[PDB]
Amino acid sequence: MKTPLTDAVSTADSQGRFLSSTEIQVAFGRFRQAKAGLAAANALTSAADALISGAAQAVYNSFPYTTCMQGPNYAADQRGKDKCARDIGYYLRMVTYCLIAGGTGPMDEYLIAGIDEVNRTFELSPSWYIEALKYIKANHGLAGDAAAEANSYLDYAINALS
Amino acid sequence: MKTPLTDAVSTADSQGRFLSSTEIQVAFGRFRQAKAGLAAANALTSAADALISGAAQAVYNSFPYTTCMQGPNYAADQRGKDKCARDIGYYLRMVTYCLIAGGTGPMDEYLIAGIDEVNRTFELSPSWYIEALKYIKANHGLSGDAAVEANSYLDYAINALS
Amino acid sequence: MKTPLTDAVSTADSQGRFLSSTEIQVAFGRFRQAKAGLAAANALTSAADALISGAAQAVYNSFPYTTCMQGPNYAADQRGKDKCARDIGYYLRMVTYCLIAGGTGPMDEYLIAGIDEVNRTFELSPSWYIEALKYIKANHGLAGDAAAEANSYLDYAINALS
Amino acid sequence: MKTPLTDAVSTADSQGRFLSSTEIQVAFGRFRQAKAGLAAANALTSAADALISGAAQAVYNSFPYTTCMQGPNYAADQRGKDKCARDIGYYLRMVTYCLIAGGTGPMDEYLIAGIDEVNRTFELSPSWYIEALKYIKANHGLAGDAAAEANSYLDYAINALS
Amino acid sequence: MKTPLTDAVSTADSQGRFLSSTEIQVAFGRFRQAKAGLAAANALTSAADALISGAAQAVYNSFPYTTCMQGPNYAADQRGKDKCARDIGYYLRMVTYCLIAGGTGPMDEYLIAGIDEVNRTFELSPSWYIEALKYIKANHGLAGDAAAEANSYLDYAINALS
Amino acid sequence: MKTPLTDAVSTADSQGRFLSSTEIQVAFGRFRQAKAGLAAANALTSAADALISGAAQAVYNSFPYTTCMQGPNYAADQRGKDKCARDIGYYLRMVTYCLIAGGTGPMDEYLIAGIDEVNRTFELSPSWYIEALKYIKANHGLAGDAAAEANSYLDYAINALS
Amino acid sequence: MFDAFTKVAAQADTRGEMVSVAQIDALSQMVAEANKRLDAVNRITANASTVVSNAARALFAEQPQLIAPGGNADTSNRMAACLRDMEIILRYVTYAVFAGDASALEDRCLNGLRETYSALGTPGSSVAVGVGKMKEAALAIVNDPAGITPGDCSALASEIAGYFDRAAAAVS
Amino acid sequence: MFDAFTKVAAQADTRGEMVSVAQIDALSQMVAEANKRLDAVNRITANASTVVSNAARALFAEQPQLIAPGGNAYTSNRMAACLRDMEIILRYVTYAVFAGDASALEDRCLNGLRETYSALGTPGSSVAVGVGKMKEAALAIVNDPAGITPGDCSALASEIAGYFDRAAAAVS
Amino acid sequence: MFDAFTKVAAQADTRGEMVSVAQIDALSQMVAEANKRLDAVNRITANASTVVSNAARALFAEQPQLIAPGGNAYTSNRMAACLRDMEIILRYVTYAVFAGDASALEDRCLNGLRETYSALGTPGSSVAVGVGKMKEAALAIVNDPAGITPGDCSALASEIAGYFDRAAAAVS
Amino acid sequence: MFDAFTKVAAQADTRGEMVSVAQIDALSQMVAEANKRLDAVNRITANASTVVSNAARALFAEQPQLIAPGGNAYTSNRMAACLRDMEIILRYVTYAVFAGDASALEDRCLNGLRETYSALGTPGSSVAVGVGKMKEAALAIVNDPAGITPGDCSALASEIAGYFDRAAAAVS
Amino acid sequence: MFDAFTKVVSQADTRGEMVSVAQIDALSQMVAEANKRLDVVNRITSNASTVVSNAARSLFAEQPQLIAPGGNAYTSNRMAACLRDMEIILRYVTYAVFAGDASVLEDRCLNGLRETYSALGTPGSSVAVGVGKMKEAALAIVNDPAGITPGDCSALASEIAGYFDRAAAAVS
Amino acid sequence: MFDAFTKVAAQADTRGEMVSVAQIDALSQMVAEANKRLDAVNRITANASTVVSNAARALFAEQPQLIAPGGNAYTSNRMAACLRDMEIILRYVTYAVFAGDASALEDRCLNGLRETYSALGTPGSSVAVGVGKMKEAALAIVNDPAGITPGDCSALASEIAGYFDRAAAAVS
Ligand SMILES: CCC1=C(C)/C(=C/C2=NC(=C\c3[nH]c(/C=C4\NC(=O)[C@H](C)[C@H]4CC)c(C)c3CCC(=O)O)/C(CCC(=O)O)=C2C)NC1=O
Repeated sequence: MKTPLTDAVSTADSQGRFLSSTEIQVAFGRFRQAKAGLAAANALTSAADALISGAAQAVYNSFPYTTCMQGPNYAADQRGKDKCARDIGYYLRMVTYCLIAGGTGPMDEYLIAGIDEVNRTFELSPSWYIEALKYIKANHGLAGDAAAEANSYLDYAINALS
Repeated sequence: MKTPLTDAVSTADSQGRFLSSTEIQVAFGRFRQAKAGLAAANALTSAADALISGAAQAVYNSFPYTTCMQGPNYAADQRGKDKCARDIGYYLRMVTYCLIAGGTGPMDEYLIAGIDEVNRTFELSPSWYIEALKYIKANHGLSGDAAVEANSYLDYAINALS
Repeated sequence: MKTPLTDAVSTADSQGRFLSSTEIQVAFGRFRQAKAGLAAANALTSAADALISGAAQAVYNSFPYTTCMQGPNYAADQRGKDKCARDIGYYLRMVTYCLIAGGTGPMDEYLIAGIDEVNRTFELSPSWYIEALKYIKANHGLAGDAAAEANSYLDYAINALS
Repeated sequence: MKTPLTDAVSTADSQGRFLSSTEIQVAFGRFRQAKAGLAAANALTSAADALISGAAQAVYNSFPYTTCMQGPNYAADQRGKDKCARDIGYYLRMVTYCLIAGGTGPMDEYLIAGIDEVNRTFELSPSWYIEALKYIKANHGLAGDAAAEANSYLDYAINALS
Repeated sequence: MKTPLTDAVSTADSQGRFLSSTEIQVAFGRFRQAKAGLAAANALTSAADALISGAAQAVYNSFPYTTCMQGPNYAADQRGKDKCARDIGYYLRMVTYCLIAGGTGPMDEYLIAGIDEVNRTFELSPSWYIEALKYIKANHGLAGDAAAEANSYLDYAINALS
Repeated sequence: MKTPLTDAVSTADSQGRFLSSTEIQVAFGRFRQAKAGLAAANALTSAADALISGAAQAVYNSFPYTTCMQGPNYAADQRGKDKCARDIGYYLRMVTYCLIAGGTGPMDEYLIAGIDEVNRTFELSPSWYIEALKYIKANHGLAGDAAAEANSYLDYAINALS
Repeated sequence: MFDAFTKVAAQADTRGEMVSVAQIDALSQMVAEANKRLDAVNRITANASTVVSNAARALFAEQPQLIAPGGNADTSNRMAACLRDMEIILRYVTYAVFAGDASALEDRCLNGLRETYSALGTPGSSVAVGVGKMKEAALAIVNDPAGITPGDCSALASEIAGYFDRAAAAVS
Repeated sequence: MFDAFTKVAAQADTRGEMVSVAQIDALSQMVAEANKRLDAVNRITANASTVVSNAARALFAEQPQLIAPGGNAYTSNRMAACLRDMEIILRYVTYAVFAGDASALEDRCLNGLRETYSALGTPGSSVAVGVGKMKEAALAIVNDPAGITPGDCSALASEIAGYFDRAAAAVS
Repeated sequence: MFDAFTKVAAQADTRGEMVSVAQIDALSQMVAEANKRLDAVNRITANASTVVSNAARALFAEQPQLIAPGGNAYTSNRMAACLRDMEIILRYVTYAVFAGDASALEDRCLNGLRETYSALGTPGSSVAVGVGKMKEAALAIVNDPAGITPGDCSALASEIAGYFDRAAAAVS
Repeated sequence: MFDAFTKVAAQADTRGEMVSVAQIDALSQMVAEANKRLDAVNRITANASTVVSNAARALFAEQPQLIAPGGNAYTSNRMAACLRDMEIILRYVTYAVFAGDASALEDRCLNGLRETYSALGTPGSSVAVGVGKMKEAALAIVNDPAGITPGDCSALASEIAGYFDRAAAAVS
Repeated sequence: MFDAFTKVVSQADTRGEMVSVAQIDALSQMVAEANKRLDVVNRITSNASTVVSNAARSLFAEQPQLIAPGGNAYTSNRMAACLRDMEIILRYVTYAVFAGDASVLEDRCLNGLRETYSALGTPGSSVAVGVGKMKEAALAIVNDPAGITPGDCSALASEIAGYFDRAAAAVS
Repeated sequence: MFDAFTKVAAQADTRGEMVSVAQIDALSQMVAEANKRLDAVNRITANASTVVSNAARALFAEQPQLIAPGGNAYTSNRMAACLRDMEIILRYVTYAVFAGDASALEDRCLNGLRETYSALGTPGSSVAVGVGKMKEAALAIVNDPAGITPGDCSALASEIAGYFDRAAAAVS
């Protein structure tokens, strides 16, 4: 579950050795960053509704067909509009998780792994989600470190989609 | 070669993935530490001769037999006293290397690995060297981070010998 | 390279045994089918242009955005429209190859394996190609065995895309 | 258990793939052959006693020592003559089974595998059984496909015995 | 190549250890036996022609059909009578080799390994050779250890053939 | 558990074969040796106390620091002097066992395996024990084979300690 | 595994008999309807992903607690795996039909599945529902009269229903 | 395995929620005491072999039947293995601390240990005593005021004790 | 490996073309004589061990220095291996025939064989003679008019001859 | 595994004792009859395939239901395997004799065999009878006075019987 | 592999020396510009798939013979593999940057690559062109002044260029 | 590998002959001196670690550039390895003697060693000097008249010298 702390412990255990100063340097890295990371998560959590709505709209704007084509993979009805927010919500939640964990771990385990099939099967477009994420990037309005980290996870989701 | 940087790169490569924010946290931990670490190496390097001499003596004091027993594993002659400084030198050198690298790596690869056989084969005592190290600890006269880190490698050598 | 003949030879060789009557019954099956199969391939080959054009149009009709969205994965320009034909071409050609070889082999090796990544990377919709294929099915106008078989390969590509 | 049908299912399952047209062509092959195959099994079944008697005799003629040497691997007594018919009967029965299954499977699994050690241990001659089989070949009196196929199993047993 | 000496060396090397007193006891056992073993070899070597002749005949008597049946696996001609002696020759030579090497090794390597296929393929009877060997047993006229050891190889060949 | 008998049995089993004359020669080697070996065990057993005391003393003379250095790995106190005899007693006992078993087995399994860690962990000197064994060598007063063999195990322990 | 033929040889062999004229005829007839069976296989296979996806979607609408966060199909990891099972149970059912014997299915797929689910905490009754929906859709797909020579497929359909039914039964 | 953060991130996901203002603060505090925890790790680690060896020696003095011939720690083979376990339990305990979550320890070390020992015939209660002795000595070594910035490490100590305590518990 | 079809489909694809009306015809013809090809395969196969053994016997008579002690086929180990090769070469030649393409033989059997023999000290020219003897007997066995529908098999025979010929060629 | 010596060492070490003058003597005597033991082994070994084959044949004559179609020794696959067991049990019995300790037999052969048979459906009581038949024949073969120095082998015979007896016992 | 520190350490150990005051200073400075280096890594990494895909597309446009049927990047199998390379070379280039030492790239990626391509028939010069295209786009992406503290990244840029450059050189 | 006996059996079999009276006598004599050979083996073995260590030390004193930092035997890793080789060469030399044939040594040890050293950068000539010193010390240890039945071991000595000599020769 890729985080600085578990990674560090994990190599150590895989080489059957006690934690050395190296792993302490890792912990240090993690804990120094956490400042920025936790502020960043809170910010995102309180902008949650604005951010979801906003991104949903953004995708519907880039890809208008998604609001009019018939059938269940698209968002012409309320049902589908709902699913779409739901999912974007998922992406954002994962992003907050990453920030708190200090690594991609939780997005990796809960969302990225198996996304390929889900999208292929239900005929969803990676491109849609890529836009959603692009929007969250340009609209979380975070400063300095909190920004450069959050954006890392956002871009990571994007990269996992191409 | 256990260092924060190589370790990070190494897991990443072993999971065939690009460096994430986790490994960046690792690098941060490392680079923050390096200030203390590098100063610490300078200090040790300049107190080099006092430290070795001093240590050698300490061992000869705790274990007087080593200066009078005949035969090649001991230090009754000049030849032996010279070997013994050499080795303690090696320890110290490694310790500096560790501080610079930010991990036990260089000590692991140059000295710790195979030490066991060398000592068994040539009938050298782990206890002697432990004493040498115990002295280096009490006499580098480093403080704060420098000290904690240096001591961590010195103690490490000690643990590798018990 | 999944064909009746090679599959047959290949199990045999994997069990280090001479061809038994089983494999002969396989070759029978294949040779019997090949009549329908090869006339099928001819027909598709001669209706090649009408089929491709026809299919491309069909996709543009189901997915009108694909003809006016800007940028390289879409077909608003001539360059795009040309790529799209090209690809639909590919599918058709593979289908002919399948009929000739008596299995999915050549489509598997030349087109299906690695399709996932190409589509993800270049942001191409599986759904587009599924429509292309659906059309070819309803317009090759093949009779009886030729039809049942050709359709089997078209539906196969369709399955490989969901 | 080598049959067209089980072989086909078997590869497919080993490649984690649904049955393609290829496997369908296998089944075709099998089902088309079955006609001749099942007629063949029935002829052989009704000529069962004539064929087994006949064969047993043939072997006793080629190898007359076998009806006068003392001891248990031979057929000087009734007990032995009995075993010998028993066996010949086994061979024939398997041959029918093969025709019904459309492959060597049932002979492979019930009779061929391990035959070597049975014959070695009990000091039975491969050559005796070879002759039995040669006889059944020249005496089933079968037509065309039924013959071509039966003989294939008979010659298979013969090959398994050299 | 199963001999007391090479077996002993071989386990030792497989456990990466120097030769212990165990492997010395092995050599002892070997060297002690060799006295009997070597005299035994000589004896067999000088009775070589009587023994082969005699054995070949014995076989022809036990199995009279072998001298009148037509075709190449039998000895109705001179050509065949010659092959047969040749082979018995081989068995006897291997026996002498075994006595010299103090193990079944040379018979294992030169003769026993693959004998199965050679006899199946050329339709030769194990029972023939078993007889040859039985004869050599009752006619070497060896006394004591030399006998109990030679016979041990002879019976070994016999077992290899049932 | 390396002994002539179990080694022999073991290879044979690992090659799935019955015991050949080779392994019988092994047993001969063992059983011939066992005469010298078992008298050797008895002698060692009845000189047990003189040998242990003696050896203990010898060590204390070679390495007088062992009787005065404070702390638990040394023998300044009664507790320590007791441990040491205990251990030397262990070496002696193992040596008897070896002579009885005809191999290093019992010392390997009970004492040598893991000795390395025990000595490193408790900071005991291999050299000390080497002296103890050297003495037992020069004082068991055994003659001829009993001696050659006992000394072989003693020297083996010495090698295991360098 | 057995095929329809091989199943019969296996039972004959333990009795030491050659197949009776009666049983050769039964198989002979199963042979004559070969063609239909193969259509059944090509038709289900040729629609696998519609059959699965539609069924899965129906299931989740029907039982939303499954995909609600915390339910057994939350998380891409698991959704994927759940889809993957549907498709597998389907794959094995088609194998059964092709071969005319339930063994491919019983041995390599159904057997021990109930306890895999129980131990993982997957609700079987749900898997069953999923399976039952594929059965309906599969059946409809085989019986559709479009684009095929007319005939009675009613025996085959009953057999095909059988296999689905035991897949479902094997997980409740 | 979970780390203190990830443990929380795990429970939140099964609820479909984002971490509450309350729980972020709880974690943020754990972050502010980061330095002490790392000290606790460096201190125990920088002394592992004293901690083990001394504990082992007390145990044997205390229970000589363990190293008497016939007992479970007599023979170099076994003595060595017994020391190895002590060291292992210790190593895992340090991992727990570093990560602030019992999981590394419960999963990769304590789980199934009781039954390994039962099957081998190793006396758990004894291993417990040994672990217990290392707990005391470890705790002393972390609480020592020499050479460190003064502060309250009492909460951390209580946590560290917890981990040892469950290792012992896990073999009785 | 390619089969006769697949070989053509490979060449077409590197040109980017659909097979030409010409080349479908050539294959369609190859399909019409299917039946003969299969008989060829069944007839050689159903006589494998006579083909091999007889050939090996006729080789050793011809070349006694091979089975004289010290020659490459002396010793049961080796005799068996030499038989085994003959048989393999034959097995692979039948595959080629079955598939109507020399690849299954060039790739998995002939390729690198020359250097295997050279390195072992096996005389290739001898293996060739053996292979050649099998060729002859195989051919005779396929061409025999007994028990089969009369027809011209002469093209097939020329093909089969080809495959044997390159096996031989590949070891001289 | 233990050998006769090693067994005694094993018991002495758990007691922390050197072997007593009594027990060295008991071993010393077992050493003096070494030669007979080895004849025992060479005799049984050098007759293995008669011993097994003859035994197997009587068994099947005695118990035809084993080889009737459907019985556990029917089919070459199984006949071969059944012979192979006989031979195995016998090989292991010889090892025991060679080593003068039942362990190689108990550990690597008899242990867990009862439950292999039970799971497979092999009738143990039948294997037992077979084992018993070999015992009788092996014993005969060792006790035969022809061609060997006369002496008393009665103790050895009793021991050998022992081993067979526990093999049989181990499968009822 | 070496990192920037470790590289120096090793050269020092083969001379038996401690690092000179000069060389610690040189490392001390590389430490001060830490942050920039990490930005480069995060910037290139955060853009991997644009960097690759855009590069690939404009290689193919530039060289259509590569994706014309029969060229090395025609067929999805191969296209994907070609893309996958591009990505790898890029991945390994980022590692070099992160670690401030060419070794990880030289050892685990470039080494023997030239001959892998030669043997497969992949055109090296083409790969190089592709690598060169990623080099330009990577550099642009790191040098972009938007959203970052202003400063001089010129030295780092020159370094990153060097890595790319040797990847390219290593396949020509 | 061959032993002294087996070597001869091999040569005899490629000639198709039984061993000549002369050659059995030659072996019979080697059998008579059995006891000396074994003493050879037990003596060298029973002193392995003196033989190695002393040799290694006199080598390093003689050639200090080997242990000066940067030399091939500087660093514990390598010192241990170099020791390990000495010991290996010795071990293999003892096997040769035990077996009376150079093959164990040539095959499993010397063969390809020259090229392992060259590629690693280990100085062979140095290894040879080490090996040469072990030769001298081994020889002295076997020829020492203390504690053994007096005899002429001069032939044996010459043979042992040979083995050492080819180990040395195999690395220059
Ligand atoms: C990797 C090498 C390394 C180590 C080991 C390390 C330890 C370390 N301990 C620290 C603080 C501290 N450490 C302690 C320690 C203790 N307080 C107690 O009561 C107990 C006696 C003891 C157990 C924790 C305290 C109280 C502080 C101050 C609070 C804080 O800064 O978090 C700090 C921050 C300030 C300082 O004291 O220097 C560091 C960096 N830093 C390092 O780089």
